[PDB]
Amino acid sequence: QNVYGPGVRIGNWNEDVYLEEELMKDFLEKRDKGKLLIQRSRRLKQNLLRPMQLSVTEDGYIHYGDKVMLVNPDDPDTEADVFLRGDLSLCMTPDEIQSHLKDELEVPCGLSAVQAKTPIGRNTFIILSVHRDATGQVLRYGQDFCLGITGGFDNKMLYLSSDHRTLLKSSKRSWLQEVYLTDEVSHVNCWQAAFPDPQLRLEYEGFPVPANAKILINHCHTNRGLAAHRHLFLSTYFGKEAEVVAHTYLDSHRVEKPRNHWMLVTGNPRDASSSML
Amino acid sequence: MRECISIHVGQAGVQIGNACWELYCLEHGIQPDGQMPSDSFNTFFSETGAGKHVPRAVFVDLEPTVIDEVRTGTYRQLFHPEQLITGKEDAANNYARGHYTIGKEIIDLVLDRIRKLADQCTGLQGFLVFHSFGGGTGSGFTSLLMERLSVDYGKKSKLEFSIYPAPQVSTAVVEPYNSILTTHTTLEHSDCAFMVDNEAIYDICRRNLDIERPTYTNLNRLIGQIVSSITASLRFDGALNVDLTEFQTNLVPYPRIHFPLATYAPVISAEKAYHEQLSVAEITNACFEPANQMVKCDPRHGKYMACCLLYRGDVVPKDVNAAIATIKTKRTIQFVDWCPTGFKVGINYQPPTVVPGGDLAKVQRAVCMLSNTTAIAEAWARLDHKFDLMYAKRAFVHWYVGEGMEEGEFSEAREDMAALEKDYEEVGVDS
Amino acid sequence: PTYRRLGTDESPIWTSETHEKLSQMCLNTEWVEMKSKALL
Amino acid sequence: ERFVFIAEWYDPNASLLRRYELLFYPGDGSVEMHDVKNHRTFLKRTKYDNLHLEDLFIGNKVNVFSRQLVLIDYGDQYTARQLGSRKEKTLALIKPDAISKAGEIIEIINKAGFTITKLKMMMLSRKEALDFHVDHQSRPFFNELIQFITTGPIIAMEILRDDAICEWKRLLGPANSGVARTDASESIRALFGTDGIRNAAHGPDSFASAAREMELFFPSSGGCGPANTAKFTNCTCCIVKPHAVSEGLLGKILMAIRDAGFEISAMQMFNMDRVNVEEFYEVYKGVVTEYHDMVTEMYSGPCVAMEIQQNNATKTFREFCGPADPEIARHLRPGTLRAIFGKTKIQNAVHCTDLPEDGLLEVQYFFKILD
Amino acid sequence: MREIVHLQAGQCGNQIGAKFWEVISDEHGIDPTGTYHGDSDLQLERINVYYNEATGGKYVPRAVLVDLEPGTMDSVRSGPFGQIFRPDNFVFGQSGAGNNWAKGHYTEGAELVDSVLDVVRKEAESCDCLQGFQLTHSLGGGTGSGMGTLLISKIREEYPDRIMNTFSVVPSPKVSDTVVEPYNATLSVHQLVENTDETYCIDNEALYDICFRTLKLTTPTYGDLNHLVSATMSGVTTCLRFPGQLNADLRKLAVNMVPFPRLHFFMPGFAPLTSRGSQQYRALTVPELTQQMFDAKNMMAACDPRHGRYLTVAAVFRGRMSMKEVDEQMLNVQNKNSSYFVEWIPNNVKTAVCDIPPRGLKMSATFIGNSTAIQELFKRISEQFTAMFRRKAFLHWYTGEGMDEMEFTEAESNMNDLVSEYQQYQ
Amino acid sequence: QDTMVQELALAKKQLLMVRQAALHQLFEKEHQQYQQELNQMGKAFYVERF
Ligand SMILES: Nc1nc2c(ncn2[C@@H]2O[C@H](COP(=O)(O)OP(=O)(O)OP(=O)(O)O)[C@@H](O)[C@H]2O)c(=O)[nH]1
Ligand SMILES: Nc1nc2c(ncn2[C@@H]2O[C@H](COP(=O)(O)OP(=O)(O)O)[C@@H](O)[C@H]2O)c(=O)[nH]1
Ligand SMILES: [Mg+2]
Repeated sequence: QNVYGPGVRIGNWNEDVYLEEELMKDFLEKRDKGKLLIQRSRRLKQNLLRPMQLSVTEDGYIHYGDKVMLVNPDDPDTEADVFLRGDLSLCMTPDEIQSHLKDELEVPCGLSAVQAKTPIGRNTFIILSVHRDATGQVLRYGQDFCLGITGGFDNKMLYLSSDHRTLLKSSKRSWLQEVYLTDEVSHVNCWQAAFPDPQLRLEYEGFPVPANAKILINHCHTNRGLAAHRHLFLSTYFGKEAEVVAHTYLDSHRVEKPRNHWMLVTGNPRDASSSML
Repeated sequence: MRECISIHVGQAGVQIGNACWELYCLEHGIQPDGQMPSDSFNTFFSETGAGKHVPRAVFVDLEPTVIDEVRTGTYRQLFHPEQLITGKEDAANNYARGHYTIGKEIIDLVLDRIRKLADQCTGLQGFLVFHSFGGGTGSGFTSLLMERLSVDYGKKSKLEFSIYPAPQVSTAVVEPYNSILTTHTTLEHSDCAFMVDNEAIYDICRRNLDIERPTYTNLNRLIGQIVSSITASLRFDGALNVDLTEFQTNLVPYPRIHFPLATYAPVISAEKAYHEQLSVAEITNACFEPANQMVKCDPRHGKYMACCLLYRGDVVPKDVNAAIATIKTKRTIQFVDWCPTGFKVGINYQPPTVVPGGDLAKVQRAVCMLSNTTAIAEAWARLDHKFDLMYAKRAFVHWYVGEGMEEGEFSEAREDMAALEKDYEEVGVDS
Repeated sequence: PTYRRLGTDESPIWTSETHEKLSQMCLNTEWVEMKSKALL
Repeated sequence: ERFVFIAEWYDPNASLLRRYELLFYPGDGSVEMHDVKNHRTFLKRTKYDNLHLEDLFIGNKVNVFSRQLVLIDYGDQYTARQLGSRKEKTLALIKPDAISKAGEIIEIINKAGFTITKLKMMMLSRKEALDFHVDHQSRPFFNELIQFITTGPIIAMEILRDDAICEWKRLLGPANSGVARTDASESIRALFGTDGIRNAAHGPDSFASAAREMELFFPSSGGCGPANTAKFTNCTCCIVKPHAVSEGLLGKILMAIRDAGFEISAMQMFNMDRVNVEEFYEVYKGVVTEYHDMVTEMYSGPCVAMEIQQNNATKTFREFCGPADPEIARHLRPGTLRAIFGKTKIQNAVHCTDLPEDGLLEVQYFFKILD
Repeated sequence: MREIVHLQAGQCGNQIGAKFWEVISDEHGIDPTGTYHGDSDLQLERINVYYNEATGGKYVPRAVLVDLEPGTMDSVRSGPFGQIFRPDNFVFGQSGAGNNWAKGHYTEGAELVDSVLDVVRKEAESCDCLQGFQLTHSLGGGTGSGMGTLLISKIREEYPDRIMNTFSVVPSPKVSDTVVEPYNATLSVHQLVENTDETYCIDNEALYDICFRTLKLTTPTYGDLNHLVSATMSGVTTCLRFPGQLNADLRKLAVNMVPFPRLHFFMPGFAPLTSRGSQQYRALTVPELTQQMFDAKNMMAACDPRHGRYLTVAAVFRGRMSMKEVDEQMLNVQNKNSSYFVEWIPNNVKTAVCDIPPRGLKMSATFIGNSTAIQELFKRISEQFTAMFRRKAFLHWYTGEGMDEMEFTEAESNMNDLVSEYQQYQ
Repeated sequence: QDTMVQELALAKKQLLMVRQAALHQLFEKEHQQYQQELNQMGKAFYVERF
């Protein structure tokens, strides 16, 4: 009736020792053929979390080709009961099943919001022209530009994209229009920046966008603004992130809600790692 | 998703529900505030849009003396304001006050709260009623609540957690009248009735648990541990899960017999489990000993009918089957001849959790044994003898007759339990 | 040492059983497992 | 005469914190123990040789019969009056300008008698550095001072002695280097100082200030303090043993390492548990003659862990340490650390990693996982 | 929530109520000014039971004070705790009762009850849910036995459902302080047995016996005798106002103690008593409370329980305590003293538990006891009443004011039937 | 998670075997070197045969 464990020469011990030896053999042959799960997912997180530098604006104007970050501001929201606080940032996010299984990044990758202020490999965006070969030119209100993210990979460039909703392709939680990342070049990658004030929108159309200011991002093929939801959370391998959709929110005065506001955050001149905020 | 409604009635019900919902909160990691620091909780904790969980229990009492302690103590923010129902005047240890005059005015509010809580239950398993025989509220109000619940809700399961009078000591004088008059009523409108007392838990906590000076909290924590081990199959995952319907079906052969006995193993302190080996054989031969049952009656006098074992923790079915075979080989346990297969088994993975400042040690495996026996007729015969020896001289009868009932209810309540005694010997006769 | 009280005027008494038991249950000497830090 | 201390032990077999009363009679060096919650005797009046009166202070882990006891408070007013009024506490801070000069400072401290309880090498970032500089908000030279703090690594030490504040201020002397040189001769600042801004040392002046500095550097609440300066590349591990620390040759070990030319990028103080000692020495289990004696010498007292950055100036650090046996070292390689600071084979006062391939795991067990 | 309306009449009832309203002013931490000076928060949760809220945070008692003579109001209003009682709650006449039951029940108490009934009915409807009534008077006097038992009939015909409780000062043979006192004691017993649910008979000789051997007082004045009585009323309603483990209000006690409607005569006891030099040595423990509680010299009535048989026994515990020691101590005294209890009612003992002990103390227990041996007390009155009635002594103070002699011939008949009623169940 | 714990435990076991196997050879080689260096001066390591 007595049991002693894995050291004592009592009862049936030899068969247990043979189980340990065959498990060692199976581990060794899996090591030799390289099917171990510990060897797979090292490089992807390293390239996603490697630090990056940001651009410095001489005149405070958003220029083409500069390295910027997308930051949603902090604003107290009455309509939400449980919601995140502080300034959010837009970051790429693969699915956790894909992160476990495939070492290579897959298309499309989701978008989310993380409370992070330092630039990392997940959230450094380059503002690019739609007809290309344009560098050092002022980005103006009501124009076309693309937000290319390398993701820590020099080989591939990915564009923010969002198409018209169907009965099969929608967001995970809100079931609204959703935004993803695909490498294909089309018109669904072009985004448009506008002034928040509706009365001064048409007057400020065509002026250079200043850095670190509140602007709205609108897709040209939809005119649904990029928005971040705080009362619905996405649980991923990186933790708890906020949902990002493409929808226009208007109050009773028909002005845009603080969900739609965004800043193109640039870097500090003294320290490249620290941002302007 | 599967969920049950807890109804605690009386001072015993409230002071058991305190130490029971404490264990539920600690098992699911629910703070006394009401928020989980971070779906198995949905069996007892209903969600809210703010991430706040509220229980599916109803506390009822005709005096606010203990409900105000609930509303004032550590768990004030957790329970609903309307899930704790109070009256102004107590039943004063009277079945007539509990059933006809004082217990008739708040039954509408209690039924409304039961209906409101049952409407949000997507799939309801049944009701568990925690009460005491020896109290006026816990007899009369529970009887009328059982009647109205059986009229309204048709075929839901009804399980009883009933505090029965101890054979030697008790806390009242008119508890034979109360016990007779409520056991006459609750026979037809109940499905199963787990029975406990106080002297058996006193003896257990003295001999096994090594404190010479116990308390109602020490009793109530063991009762809550037993209830949690009963509902652990619905709450968590295991090899073989039991249900309320399953051990309602698997424990009672006849509609007039719904009286098991509850036993729990192991009960031990933190000092002694450090040294004693806790094996499946020892925790299953702990239950079958007469010194470890929580009803002061000896099963060597009677014959078993059915048994249901619930195992939790690092347990293996091979050793479970070997221990059950050893139990079947051992002779001093007798069984009725018409039940050749007497055992039910349920398996759960999670080992039991202990409370800070607690008394039981942190164990790896545990077992709860619910066994139908014929050796409750002995205690019922003693209570019937006490009832006759009181009723011969017409003592304490004017209190009952001046508040609503007539005098024939006593005669009917004795005659029906005499018939149930006759049915006990008829079932116990070998074929 | 007419008496004005039937004792020696102690005051440790102002607490209740249920509240005091639940208070010790909420706050006591915290025991948690301290897992040994492995090499790998 | 007896001294009573309540002690806490974590029971690994059941995971409970258990409080006992440990009673020490210093006339014969005898220990007795009783149980608090059970009110019964736990251990007879037994003459235990390893435990001394110098090891009895709050925050110390003493190994009584293979149990680690952490003394939490004074037992009664008698031991409070006898010990707490005498033993006092202060904080020693070594500035980045004298990191290479730290060995002489520690050695002069050990002559002065200040018992080191916790030692750490750390780098302050801007937030905790500004929290450090709160009293200096009058801005004499605030930006230069905060830059001087944030450039290099600092050393934080806890030192116990009677009249600790007064004696440490006497050793430090005036803050200005030239003023200290004129006023005194043997001051630490005067001996190893450059100017007023770089005084090479610091210390609190009042009890509340010392408590605030304690809560700033070493959080007793449970929060993580400032990190170390472990680089985790091209380095090996070294251990200064409890007997060497208690004897007071730590400063001589640091000076000998500096004279050899090896660079110590990080170092700190541990008071390790026997489970960690066995997990560390399971590789030596069964391959050396004396395993249990090395384990006991490792967990008997406080350990000092160092990351030695191999500059390959002369040879390997193992070759500098020399043979394991002190007599073999004294007869073959008389210039080695074990030949200088070793008395028997069990206690050699310096431990060095034997396998060159294990340097990364050796540093990462101490300064990454145990950090 | 459950408000207790205290009543007192006569000279003795006024002086007991002056001491009773002192100890629960101490227990609830109420100063003689009228405000609250306490430290805990358990004192204020149930304070409307005994005290009425007013403006400025002033609490006043829900008590009335009645006597036909204004002599005893002056000592009450000028006592240590005299400023708390409301001035409108003193009802006084100008002519004293003078140890005659007829003056208190037919002539001088005839018009005084109309002013009291205005005061009582105002405080009766002020309660949200009235628990019942409580009274303290003297049988050997004129006002307490005269008007007090006249009010008992008049309150009972108004609110029949509410419980009535009585704390009586029954006479004494050797400590007799009145000549004509068997008349006033006999004629009030008839007015008690019909309109009362609980009667606590307190006698004057047993209190002098307790303070001599147990508290060892040299000069046991009335302030010492009233205080042991004053501790009893606090210990019986202790669960109506404080949290506990097993509550027992006034209706809970009457259900267990009273099997038959005429068996409502108790005899009380208070468990923890010891002198100042014996306080620091005797360890106050639950076995020590149990042993002292059942003693014959411990009781507050002039009856020996060894000559009778207990019908039902109640015990209300106070303080922090376990219950296993309580359950086996009540069981051990029931097993060993099997001849001291009746055999037709099993489980003669009722137990109740509270949390808060009395102030200055750590554990306490109040004994309420229904015993057959109360008829020994009533036989001494009845044998004295016949010796006076056979010679028609002192009757011209009674039949000369408007009273028939039939009330004398009938009150001996009811008292004779009750003492023969206890004797059957012995 | 548990699979990763199992694989890490097996890897630690194999690392312990490899480290012991190397440390044996290192200790024996250094013992031989010390024996030769002692015999150079004229003293020898002590081993008893009684
Ligand atoms: N095991 C256990 N039994 C209890 C507890 N509290 C009360 N009881 C039982 O309850 C009985 C007394 O009845 P109560 O529950 O206090 O009162 P009640 O049932 O509401 O009846 P009334 O007071 O007339 O309204 C005692 O005899 C105890 O056996 C408890 O906390 N644990
Ligand atoms: N124990 C006690 N007895 C008292 C007190 N005051 C009066 N008595 C007794 O009451 C008896 C006299 O009662 P009496 O004043 O005539 O009653 P009344 O006429 O109704 O006011 C005396 O025999 C006293 O012993 C008191 O404060 N305590
Ligand atoms: Mg009740």
